[PDB]
Order: sequence, then C-alpha cells, then structure tokens
Amino acid sequence: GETKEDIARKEQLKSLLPPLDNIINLYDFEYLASQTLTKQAWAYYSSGANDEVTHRENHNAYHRIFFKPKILVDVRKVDISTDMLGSHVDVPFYVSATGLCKLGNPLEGEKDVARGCGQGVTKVPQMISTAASCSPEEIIEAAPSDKQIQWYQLYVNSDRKITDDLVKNVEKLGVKALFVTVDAPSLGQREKDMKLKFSNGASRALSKFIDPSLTWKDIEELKKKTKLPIVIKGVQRTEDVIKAAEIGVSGVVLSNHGGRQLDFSRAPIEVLAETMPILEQRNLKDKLEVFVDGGVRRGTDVLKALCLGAKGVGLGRPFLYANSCYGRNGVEKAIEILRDEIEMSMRLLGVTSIAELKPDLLDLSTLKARTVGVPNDVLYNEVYEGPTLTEFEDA
Amino acid sequence: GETKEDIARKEQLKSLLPPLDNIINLYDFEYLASQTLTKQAWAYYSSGANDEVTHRENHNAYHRIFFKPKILVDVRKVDISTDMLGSHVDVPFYVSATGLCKLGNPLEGEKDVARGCGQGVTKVPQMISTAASCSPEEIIEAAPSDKQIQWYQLYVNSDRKITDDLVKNVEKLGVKALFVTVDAPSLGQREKDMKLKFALSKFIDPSLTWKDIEELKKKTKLPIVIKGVQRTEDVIKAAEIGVSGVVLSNHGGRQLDFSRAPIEVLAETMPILEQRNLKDKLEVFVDGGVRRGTDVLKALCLGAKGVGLGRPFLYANSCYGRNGVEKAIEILRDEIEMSMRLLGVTSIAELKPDLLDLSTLKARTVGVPNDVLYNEVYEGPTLTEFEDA
Amino acid sequence: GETKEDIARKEQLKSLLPPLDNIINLYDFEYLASQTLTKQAWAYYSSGANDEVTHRENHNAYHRIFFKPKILVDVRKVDISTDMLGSHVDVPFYVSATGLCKLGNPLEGEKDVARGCGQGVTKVPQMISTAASCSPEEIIEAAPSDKQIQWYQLYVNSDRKITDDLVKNVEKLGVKALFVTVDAPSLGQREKDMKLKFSNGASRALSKFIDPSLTWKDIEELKKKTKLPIVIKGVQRTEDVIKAAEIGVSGVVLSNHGGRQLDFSRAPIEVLAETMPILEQRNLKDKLEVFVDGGVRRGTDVLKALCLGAKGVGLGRPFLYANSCYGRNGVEKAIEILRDEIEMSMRLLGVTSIAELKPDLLDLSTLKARTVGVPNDVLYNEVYEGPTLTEFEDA
Amino acid sequence: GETKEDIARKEQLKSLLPPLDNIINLYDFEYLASQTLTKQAWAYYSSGANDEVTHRENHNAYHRIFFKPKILVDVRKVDISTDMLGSHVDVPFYVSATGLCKLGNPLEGEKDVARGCGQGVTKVPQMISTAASCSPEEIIEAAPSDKQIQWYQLYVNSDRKITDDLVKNVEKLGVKALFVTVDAPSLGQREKDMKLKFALSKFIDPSLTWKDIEELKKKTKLPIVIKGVQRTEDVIKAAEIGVSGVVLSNHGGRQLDFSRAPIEVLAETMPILEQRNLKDKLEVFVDGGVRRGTDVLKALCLGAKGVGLGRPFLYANSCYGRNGVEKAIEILRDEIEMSMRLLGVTSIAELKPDLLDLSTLKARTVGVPNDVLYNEVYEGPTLTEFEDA
Ligand SMILES: Cc1cc2nc3c(=O)[nH]c(=O)nc-3n(C[C@H](O)[C@H](O)[C@H](O)COP(=O)(O)O)c2cc1C
Ligand SMILES: Cc1cc2nc3c(=O)[nH]c(=O)nc-3n(C[C@H](O)[C@H](O)[C@H](O)COP(=O)(O)O)c2cc1C
Ligand SMILES: Cc1cc2nc3c(=O)[nH]c(=O)nc-3n(C[C@H](O)[C@H](O)[C@H](O)COP(=O)(O)O)c2cc1C
Ligand SMILES: Cc1cc2nc3c(=O)[nH]c(=O)nc-3n(C[C@H](O)[C@H](O)[C@H](O)COP(=O)(O)O)c2cc1C
Repeated sequence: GETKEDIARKEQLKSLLPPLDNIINLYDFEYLASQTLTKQAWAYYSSGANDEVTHRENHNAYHRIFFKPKILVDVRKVDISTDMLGSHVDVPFYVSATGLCKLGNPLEGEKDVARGCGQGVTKVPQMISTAASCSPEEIIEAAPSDKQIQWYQLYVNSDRKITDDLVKNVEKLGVKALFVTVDAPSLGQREKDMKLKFSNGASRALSKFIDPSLTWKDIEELKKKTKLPIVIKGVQRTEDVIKAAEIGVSGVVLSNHGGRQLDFSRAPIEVLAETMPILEQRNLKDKLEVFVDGGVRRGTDVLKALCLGAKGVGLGRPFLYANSCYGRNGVEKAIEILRDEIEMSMRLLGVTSIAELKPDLLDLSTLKARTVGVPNDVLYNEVYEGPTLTEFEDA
Repeated sequence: GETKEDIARKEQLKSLLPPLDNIINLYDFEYLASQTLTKQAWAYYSSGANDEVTHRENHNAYHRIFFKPKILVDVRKVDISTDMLGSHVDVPFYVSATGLCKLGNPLEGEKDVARGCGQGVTKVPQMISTAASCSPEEIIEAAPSDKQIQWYQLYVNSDRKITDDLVKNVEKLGVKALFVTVDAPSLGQREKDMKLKFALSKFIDPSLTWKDIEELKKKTKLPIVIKGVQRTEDVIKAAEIGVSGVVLSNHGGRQLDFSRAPIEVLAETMPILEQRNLKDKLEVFVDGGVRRGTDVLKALCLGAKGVGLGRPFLYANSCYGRNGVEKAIEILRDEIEMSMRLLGVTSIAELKPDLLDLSTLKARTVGVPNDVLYNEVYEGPTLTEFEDA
Repeated sequence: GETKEDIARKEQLKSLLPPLDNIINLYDFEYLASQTLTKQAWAYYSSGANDEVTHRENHNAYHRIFFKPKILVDVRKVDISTDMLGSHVDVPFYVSATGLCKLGNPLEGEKDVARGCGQGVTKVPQMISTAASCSPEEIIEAAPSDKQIQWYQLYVNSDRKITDDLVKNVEKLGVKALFVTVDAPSLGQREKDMKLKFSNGASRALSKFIDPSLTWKDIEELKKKTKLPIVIKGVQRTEDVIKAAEIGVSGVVLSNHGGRQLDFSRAPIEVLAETMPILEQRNLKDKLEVFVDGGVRRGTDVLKALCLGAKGVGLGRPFLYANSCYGRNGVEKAIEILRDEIEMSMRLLGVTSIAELKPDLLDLSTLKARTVGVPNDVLYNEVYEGPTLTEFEDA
Repeated sequence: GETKEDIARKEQLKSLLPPLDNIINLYDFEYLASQTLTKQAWAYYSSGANDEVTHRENHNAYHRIFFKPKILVDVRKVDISTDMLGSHVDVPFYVSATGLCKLGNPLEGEKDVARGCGQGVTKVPQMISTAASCSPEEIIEAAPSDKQIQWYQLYVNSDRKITDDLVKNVEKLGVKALFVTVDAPSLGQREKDMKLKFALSKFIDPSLTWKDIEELKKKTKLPIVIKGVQRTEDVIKAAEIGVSGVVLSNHGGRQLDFSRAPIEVLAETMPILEQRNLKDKLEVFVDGGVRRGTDVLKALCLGAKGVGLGRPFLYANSCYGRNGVEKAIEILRDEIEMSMRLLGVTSIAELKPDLLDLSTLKARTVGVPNDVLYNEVYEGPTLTEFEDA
C-alpha cells in the first residue's frame, strides 16, 4: 500500500539517518526502521499473532526479575565468551532465524547479516532461515570468517525428500547445527499484515512447506540421518524439554516464535526459570543445551537468561531493524551495543565470566507477579484532579 | 439525541462499510457498529451495570490464564465438534440471548441471526431472547437448516399462567432446551442508556426460588439450564435439584457490578464438581467477555461444555446482517482450529487443565494510586532522532 | 484567586445546571461542583494530604473485593434499615462531618444538609462538624423531623472548659452521639489549597483548637462527664480498635479523615477486614460498633463494608458536592441515589436485610493485591505500535 | 544543543521564578530546575542508567509500604534528632554526594550546599563528592557553622598513592567520616547525556576488594562506610570485616539497572542483622528516590540510621542556591515532624517496624500487556453534562 511517499521515506533514508556512531541502543534501530521501512516490510517484521500479548510479554517478563549484585569484587577483566553446540563463541547471544531480509535490505538481505556477524573483532553465531530471501549457499559464502559460526533453521517439508536433500546440502556447506522449528505447524495470524492486504478457510494456514504432522518420531529419525547437532526450536513447556532430553537431541530453544504463533504462550524467560531446576532434579542439565529467545533488547536481559542456565540467547527483530537501516555495519553495531551492555552489567553484577552467572545473582521472588488489574473506575478518575507543580510567574 | 446528523451515519453504513471479507476479528465488527448504530442502539448493546467493571473484567480475566502448549504432535487434522444438551454441535460455542436486534438490524432483526447461524458450512446453536424484537415462531422458521439447533431463554413471569403457556408453546416450536435467567430479579442500572434518555418488572418475577425450578422440571421434558450462576455453591445446588446445566454468567456485566468473571468461577467450581462426581451430572456453560478463539479454548480446557457470546454477534448483525453473523461464526471457528493446532491437541475432549498455566489466575490486582507529581516532572528516555532536514 | 470568571461560573450555575432528576450517580454532583465552585471552595473540599494516595486508595481498595451473589432467592422485598448507636435508622449510611459548607452553599450551608437528611421519605443520620459555618443550634433547629438523627463531631480543645461547655450544650440541644476526632492532632498538609494562597514552621500546623496532647485517659474522663454514646473517629489500626473496646466506649470510626491527614494510612475497608475477625476472636464484636468512611461512592461499596461487619458507612465529599450544586434537594437526591443503589445490589446479591449481609457474600481472596508496578519501559512502549481496527472506506 | 534560545531560560530563572516561600515540596524544585537548567546540566542530574527502571523503582517501592499509625498519643512535642556515625544530628536525613554543582549553580557550586546545610536553625550533614566542582577545602570552610558535620565520599584510585594522600588530606580538614563508593567500578551508561553529546576510569579502581577496605581501616581513624551495597550478603560482609556503616544504594539508579530499591533491601537485611546481634555493630544508611517525609519515616521505621537525598538538593541549589538548599531542608524537616505526629510517636528511637504495614512490600508487579483492540473500541462511562448554552 505504498504511495509515492515512498519518497518521504527516501528522504528519511537519505542520510537524514543519523551516523551509525550515534546509535545508543537497540531501540534506536527499531525507531528508525519504523519510519523508513516499506509499510509491508514493517508489517511483516514487527507484527505478532492476534492481540500480540505474548510478543510484548516475552520482553516484559524480564522485568519481573531483579539483580542481587556482588560488590567489592575484582572486575577489571570480564570475559563474555562461552560455548554453544560444541563451538567456542565470542558472545553469549546469537542472531535468530528470520525470513525475508530483502524486504528491509533489498540489495544484500541475509548476506549482510552474515557479514555483520563475522566481519568485526566480535563474531556472533548466525541462524540461517529457511524463509531467507537469499540461498544458504549465498549466505554461507558471504561469511567473512572461517571462525564465524552459522547454524541452519529447518522446516521439515511434507515431502521429506526435499528435507533430506536440504539437510545433506547444508552439512556439505558447513553449517554447524540444525534448528528444527516445531512451533509453526499452522501459520500464526498476524493481523497488521492482513489489514494491509485487505484494502491496500482454516486449512489455508496449513502449508506443504511446513509439515503439521511432524512428530517426536521424526526427530528421532532425523537424528540418525545427520551428524549435525539438532536443536528443537519452539519449546513452550517443561514436559517437552524433558522429552527432548529423552530422545537425546542436543538442545532446545525455549521460544514462541517472537509472539508470532500462539498468543498466550508464556514468556520463555519464565519457562526457563521453571525448567532448569527440574533439569537438575534429574541429572539432565549438562546433557541438553537450553537456548531462549523473544523480547531480548538489553544486555541485562541476556544476563538474566544466562543466570537461569540458558546456554545462549537469541534475538530476531533487533538485527532485522539494524540490517534494514544500515546493512552489514548496522548488524555489527548492534553486536557491539549488546556486547558492551553485557560487559558493563557483568562488572556491576560482580562477576567476570559466563560460567559465574548463576541463579543467586537474581532476585526471583516476584517472577510470578504477572498481573491483570481490575478495570479502572473511569468516572472516579475522570473527575479526580491530581496535585500540581508551582507554575512560574509569567511576566 | 438523534439529530438529522444521522445521515453522517447513513453515509458510514453506505458502501463506506468495508467488504465483509476484510473483517479480521470480532473487534472490527464492534468498531464499525459503534460508528453506524443509533446512539440508543449503541447505548443499549454496549452498556453494562453502574461502573462497568464486571463487564470488562469478564474479558480481562481470560488474560490471567496462559497456555502450556504441546509441540511435535500431529495436528494436521483437528475436530472442534462437541455435544451440548444431548445434541451434537459443529462448534464449542453458541449465540447467547440478547434482546432487541431490530434496533441494529431493522428489516430482519433476530431472524438474520437464525440465518447466519445456519446458512453456511458451520451450524451454531442460537439462544432466543424473551426480549427479542421478533417472535420465537418468526425466528425458528427463518432458520435455513433443520440440522441447526435452537434454545429458548425464559424469564418466568409473576403471572405463572403466562410462563406455562410460553413453555408449552416453545416445546411445540422445536427448541431443544430451556435457559432460565436467574440473575435479573431486578434489572441492572445501565447508565449510558439513562444519560441518553434525559426496577422491579412484571415480566420478571423477583420471587423465583429453587422450588420453582423443581416445579418447572416436572412440567417440561425440555432440559433446563439455570442461566446466571455466579458462585460455586449454587452450581452445586443446581446439581442437587438435578437440572441439566448452568451458565456461569453475570448477564454480560449488565446486572451486579463486582460479580466475578465467569472464567474465574469456572476454574473454582470444576475441581469441586470433580471432588463430588458431579462433573458429568451437570453441563456447565460460560459466557461474558469472549472475543477470541483462545478465550473459548481457555474455557473448554477448564471444563466448560460450551461458551456463549452476546455482543459480538449483535454487532456483526447490526453491520452486515445474516452475512455478518455467518462471518463472525467463521472468524471464531478458524481462531479455535488454528489455536488448537498450536496448543497441540486435535479434539475438544483433549482440551484439559494441564494445557493451561493457572498459576496467576488469582492475580486480580488494584495498583496503589500513581504519584502524580513524581510522574509529571520525570522525563522518560528518548529515541535517537533523524538528522536536520 | 477568582477572576470575574466568577461570571463564567454564574452562567454554569444558571440552570445550565441540568435538572436534579437528571443526576444518575454521586460522580455527577462531583463533576458539576468542579465546574461551578469557587477555586478555593473546590480546593478545600476536594484536596487530600500531600500526594493524595490515601485519598484515592480509600476508594480503590473497595475494588479489591468482589461478590459471591446468591441466586434463586426471594428478593421481592428488601429492607435496608438498621440501628446505629441505639437509634433506629432508615439506611446503613450517614453524612460524615465536614467543615465550611457555606463555601459551597453560601445562603444555607449545613442547615441545608440537615434539611436534605430529614425532609424526605428516607432519613439519614447527620454528623455535625465543629468546623461548620453554621452553629449547632442553627443546624439542629433546621432539622425537619423529630425522627431524624443528628450526631456531633468534637475536637477537644487545649482549653478543656470550652470542650466541657460544648459537650453540655450539644446534649441539651439533643444530638444523639459524640464523635471525637483523633486523627488530626496536627493539620494535614493539603497542597492544592496552599498552591492557591501562595501566588493567588511545623508548630504552625498545631492549634489550640485541636489538642495534640489528647490521650486515652481523656476519653475515659469524657465518658464519665456525659451520657451520650461516644465514638472514636479516626482509628487506623486494629490495636486501637481493641483499646477502644477496653475503655468501653460505644464505637470507633475506621477513618483516615478522607485522606486529608496521614498519607499512606491504609484504606479503612482493609482495616475493617482485618479488624472484625480479630474482634470475634475475643467476644468483642457486639460490644463496639464499627463505622467506616472514605472513598465510598457506590452502593456496592456500602454493601462491601456492611458484609465485613461495619455498623454504618459515612460519606463526606459526595454530600458537599450535592449541597454545593443543589442545596437541600441535592442532598436528598444523593440520599435517594445511594438508597436505590443499595437496594438494587442487595436483590442481586440475594439478601433482603442488613443483618443478612455477611462475609461469605464476598470474595476476599484478592483483598491484599495492593500493587505497585515496576516502572514501565518507555523506549519499548514508545516504538511499539499496537494492533488497529479496520477503517471504513472514506469516499 | 544550547541554542541562544537559552535567553528563554534566562527569562525563566529571571524574577519569573516564584518566591522561595511559595515552594511547597521537593518536586517543585525539580520542576523549576527542569525548565531553567542547561540541557547538559539537566541530562547529567536527572539521568539514570539504561532504561532508568531502578531510578524510578527506588521511589515507587516506598509506595509498597503503608502505615499503621497510633492515635490518642500525646504528640504535642516531637523530636527528630538522632546520632549518625558517632556524632549528634538535628535531622534523620543528609545530603548525599553528587558531582558538578557548578553546572546548575555556576558562581557558588557545592559551597552553597554547605551554606544551606548550616545557615539556619536546622543543621544537616553534607557528603562531599570526589566529583565536586569545588575542592573539599573550598567547601569545608564556606560552612557558616562549626556545629555542622561533613563527610567525604571517596573513589579509591588505581594509583593508591593518590588515595592515601586524599584520605590524610580530608582527615586534616575535619571530615567526620569516609564514604567509600563501591557500586561504580565501571561508570553506568546514562543515555540522556549521550544522546545530547551526539567505561573503565583511572579515577575509579575496578579491582577494589574487601581486603582493600580492611587495608583502609588500619590507615585511617575516620569511620568507614561502604556506600553502594545492594544485597544482604554484603551487608553481613561489611559487619564481619568490622566497618562502621553501609549505604544501601544503587547510585540513584545511575549504575546497574534492575538493582532493587534500597528500601526493599533494607527490609530484608535488618531482620537478618537482628538474628545475628549485628544491628548495633553496623550503621545502615539508605538513599535513592527519597522525596517525602513519609519516605524517610518508612526507612527509619525499618532500621535505617539515616537516609540520603541526592537530586532534590541539586535542584533546589540549581534554582535558589544556598537559600533553596536551606528551604529544601525545611520542607523535609516539617514533613517528618508533621507525619511523626500523625504516626503517633515522638522520637526517632520510637520509629519501629510495628508502625508499618509490610504485608504488600513484595507486590512488585508487571502487568500482562494491555488488550489494545478491546480497549480502543470500549467506551467508558460519561459524566452528566451541563445544559445547552
Ligand atoms: C520477521 C520474522 C520472521 C521469522 N521467521 C522465522 C522462521 O522462518 N523460522 C523460525 O524458526 N523462526 C522465525 N522467526 C522467529 C525467530 O527465529 C525468533 O523466535 C524471534 O525473532 C525471537 O524474538 P524477537 O524478535 O522478539 O527477538 C521469525 C521472526 C520474525 C520477527
Ligand atoms: C443487548 C443485550 C441484551 C441482553 N438480553 C438478555 C436477556 O434478555 N436475557 C438474558 O438472559 N441475557 C441477556 N443478555 C446477556 C447474554 O445472554 C450474555 O449473558 C452476555 O451477552 C454475555 O456477554 P458478552 O456480551 O460480553 O458476550 C443480553 C446482553 C446484551 C448485550
Ligand atoms: C471538606 C472536608 C472537611 C472535613 N472536616 C472534618 C472535620 O472538621 N472533622 C472530622 O472529624 N472530619 C472531617 N472531615 C472528614 C470526614 O468526616 C470524612 O472522614 C471524609 O469526608 C470521609 O471521606 P470521603 O469524603 O471520601 O467520603 C472532612 C472532610 C472533608 C472532605
Ligand atoms: C548528578 C549526580 C552525581 C552523583 N555523583 C556521585 C558520586 O560521585 N559518587 C557517589 O558515590 N554517588 C554519586 N551520586 C549518587 C548519590 O550520592 C545518591 O546515591 C543518589 O543521588 C541517591 O538518589 P536520589 O538522587 O534519587 O536521591 C550522584 C548522583 C547524582 C544525581
């Protein structure tokens, strides 16, 4: 629904976009993108399912957790590197799979995220999406480091030959893990997107591309057909984390697809807080790597998830916005913004490595204070007049 | 008010209404209805009692419930059909009784509800209101399908002769059940209606007792549902005198304000029915504030046999008549199937409490008043801006 | 700080004021008063202490309580009469003591509230204030019924002779109880009022008029010097309700002076909920009458307090606003609005008398959910764009 | 930015500022300061870390505490004096350290804080900032009274020679104690300041350990308070190595975001100190978000020996210099006395936990996101209107 007004945005893009060095936090990329993207690019990237409560709750649940920082600790040197899925990693976060990057970066798309992830002094793992505009071969050869790690996000097709070919193709090209997405058997209804087509059933949200019949048995079979570590992406309850351990897969992403699938799925941060203790109650902790994603925007968020026992934390939208505004250098800047935020807050937390981030650094006593207020009294509040500040004379 | 202004309205409902197929959810219907209906049609439909807290809490309480969905389950095929009141049904929801449809749909009224409820693939039960603009016979025959099911809602009269006639007369016309409304012995004060205009009715007997329901059990073979229960103790009472069902309801927040959300009463009473083997003896329905497939699913996971919707169907009808009603049914049907799949179950019988996170069901909060001064002077963080220009 | 603009309000007063019959609820009187009163009349009536949180919390705490209504009960006849302090009363509410009614009703002041309280088919008890513009003799003789009950609100003076004379004078004139106010040894700082003087220490909030040295011993002494039932007004904790019972006084008003004294005093409705069970845990329930006030605006509020065991519930501001807009008939209308609201809701509750209003009609499980949210994430919420409703075509 | 626009500012601070005696509370000072200060003065004073949640939570958490006041107590006479760090004090609060006062008060800076702190009836302790525009000697002598007490806040340098000099040098000048800041090994990111401009310091040693505090105990006879403790475990640690006190503080929300409100840490640690006989061994101070006499009282009721305020004094100083500072002291002193009387106690020693309702101290909530659609379409009740015109 673009208007030649298309040009109002070209003016904004026109380095009315502020210098990259002036970007303070991940929210800046978001704001800029919101003003410069195509109506449809913005609809597709930013939308969630139905009323979008899970989308927002993903982020807000981090705020039910506070810190218990150690003071008078030697925090001169801080190290934020760790290991994920057998690789050594510079950073405890990763770029999550996201479709259609050419909507925001027409010229380079996902190749610019491979570049941003691997060009600088700090490299970040990249999860390549099945719904990528570019091909896996294009994205992998765009990688500027032999050391940078690239994972593959898989939808199993109803036609399992296509998936068999795809898995073989991507191990050849050297991706280091498979993330099988299990939270989208049906396509989430993203109403901002639809509003735009309509003026601008049910089995229609099914597709041969994403097999709705996918089953625990299929993952067990996939496991035999590849030497790649497999991670189940989109786990939303502890019972399924346990099942994942039982079939001996490598990991799990506690994720609700960025609030794009089931609304009123819980914040993965609280699923995490419940899951990890239960894993340690049966020796399973060090045998399944547990990742988390959704609503992560600050280093303190990353830190909260790590203290609860996540191996790593993924971000989707923030890298899309960075890429959509500044391409490969936007991605790298986003990486630096986040790396620095993690470093800062570790010092202030009083720890010096990722292994030192533990549950007793957190105040978890209000983790369950997820509340819905009684509706307010509109008449009472309407007639009520609040206090006032003294005014200035005005001469 | 109604000021000849109302051609601005007639322009709105003109071809200016968007194509039916552009309607995405039930709130769209509500929005459109709010701009096109008469002040008095709007006030009467949208109204609740006094401060309207129960009205809104009916809905918001669904948001105290979250999902624990199963993944890696074959969900290619899903069935949302179920039984209600001895008869088989396509969906696990229904149209609740809801007076005076002719204010919003003048030519057709609640005849168009009947039409919408059966003119398409999915056939949805209709509760006929005592307060309906059309007569029960006028509605029952406008129904395009004989597969479609119709229920009757009854206020018992102070003159019990009239009620005995009306019961026998609806039995005749083919209604498959009788819903007895018990939450309106006196009609609730709906202040939006009153402000525009500028409590005991003969229609409704305030003396209605349990014994009178025991009476009605013998005088009819239609199954009786007590519509308007608001505490567990009375759900139990309905079982003891052996009626068929019960709607956990507070009349869409139109009667007693600070009545609890039925979803919250549901969550309290089902475990109690279980601890008593009564969960089969009594069918427990629920209405109020239902606007999304996930609302319906929450209710069904808790033990509800079926869930009612009032206002959403009124608004769809007010805007697009029978078609709107059909479309509303479609929207809601799809929302349930899609969310069923993501939940990881394939039949209504598989919707159980273990699919739900009920740990924050009781987080019904009232904040301490905000610090007006502290908030006024405080200046929030700001986004990076865009250059010069 | 009035501007001749004084006349903008005279125009509004000019039966631009809608007919009395068009007043639906107590909030209407409030709104009307807010537009028609003198800046100072509005400041004095409507203000609370400091940040006014207790003032607002008084009302909101009612909303932490829901109902558990009985259905299929014979509710044809409903009776809302009861007894207070030895008198039989038409109604379970009363008009609380309020100063300076001539600010809002220049011609008649408090005499119009005596009239409104006693003229109609439904009479309401009236608590006469020490800070009344009119004299107790004027207010008592304005009473249109021999049956209407009038109480007296007392501040004990530092000069106890004045108080001794006053108590003797008011028993002579036939008031039926003494309410001794104990929550104002120092004057609450009401900043809306002050803003208005300033542009328009500490011992300055002390006054010989209200003795700060008032003590439990003084009430015991007052008790001997009068045959009038004495009620302690301004009790804010259970421990003082127990002390009141111990000295054998007749009652207590759980009250914080309408949020005009200590800020962060609790809502009397929750003090009530805690106090009553503790009274029954030591036989004291039927030996001390417990009144409650502050933030009562609806009949469901009155009902909530009665179910918890209050003998009666007082309203201040709502009668001031009614009197300030419509004088004696405003008061009577307010009385009818509230009587009707109580009657309606009793039917719907499924009870038929005041004695039938009991704790098990209430859902008290969230009574303690008095919460303060973590501050919200202004950046997150700012960039976030919510869902949208479909628009209309616009031709 | 700073755009010659700033004569609009100079007009504001002109006789346009209201008479000092019209200032009612501490927020008035803040408001006035917000309109008159330079963008950079404002950003630097008003700033917090990252999202500024801790900044605001410092204050809002006081609102999770309510009072259980005693009535019928003789409160004619009230005393708010107390001891802090071995010396007797007029009030139970103090001015906390707070860099660069010359941005807001150019001619006088933190000399005017000293003046305000002692130029009138009430004499309030001053913490001198390492980051002060004026030198410690320049401040210590501008103090109009020798009764008034001054403390020093210290960042220990990586070059420990400089710290040894500075300590000996402040001991000399007469500071009655030493506040060691431990919550800023790396300086917090204050984004308002940064947005206007468009993390390890030599000033501050990130390697500071407990052992180093043990070291400083021997090398000085001034009592040491560890300023910037944020968990109970470290309060205990401070007692064990035997320092004098501890400020429960998170640097006014300027360092680690999602550090808890000190008032909430206070409520957790005092009962623990009691269960260990340590409550006398250690003096526990508290700062952050304090704007009202009742905030101060809540803190004192919980066990705090004294409570600090940063920003309110900066803003009073920025607007009215030493006079503002005196007036701020007055406002706060009166607020405490008045609320003491209504609380029903007459000395600081009588402020105890039983005066507090602590039952909702843990009600630190985050609401589920609001239902945007449901709220947009919903229309609230309306007030009766006023006739024609
Ligand atoms: C634009 C968009 C497209 C996405 N496409 C996919 C996809 O194809 N496969 C997948 O497994 N996840 C997909 N995701 C979800 C993520 O990998 C991730 O769960 C989400 O972005 C985490 O949330 P956040 O964006 O709030 O950080 C997508 C997310 C977005 C926002
Ligand atoms: C305009 C209107 C009229 C209604 N009339 C009746 C009635 O006559 N009898 C009855 O039992 N319920 C009546 N109801 C209430 C419902 O049957 C139903 O309980 C309610 O609409 C459920 O709430 P919801 O509108 O939020 O879906 C009415 C509701 C509305 C909105
Ligand atoms: C304008 C005003 C003046 C008052 N004057 C007195 C008084 O002199 N004595 C007293 O005991 N209470 C006095 N009160 C308080 C009440 O009697 C009562 O506690 C309060 O009005 C209850 O709260 P509400 O106004 O929210 O209903 C006054 C209240 C107001 C609003
Ligand atoms: C502008 C500014 C500068 C500050 N500089 C310091 C400092 O150098 N050292 C220190 O220990 N605290 C410093 N503080 C923090 C305080 O001493 C105090 O902990 C804080 O201001 C308490 O919070 P409040 O401002 O909400 O009262 C500073 C605070 C502000 C606002």
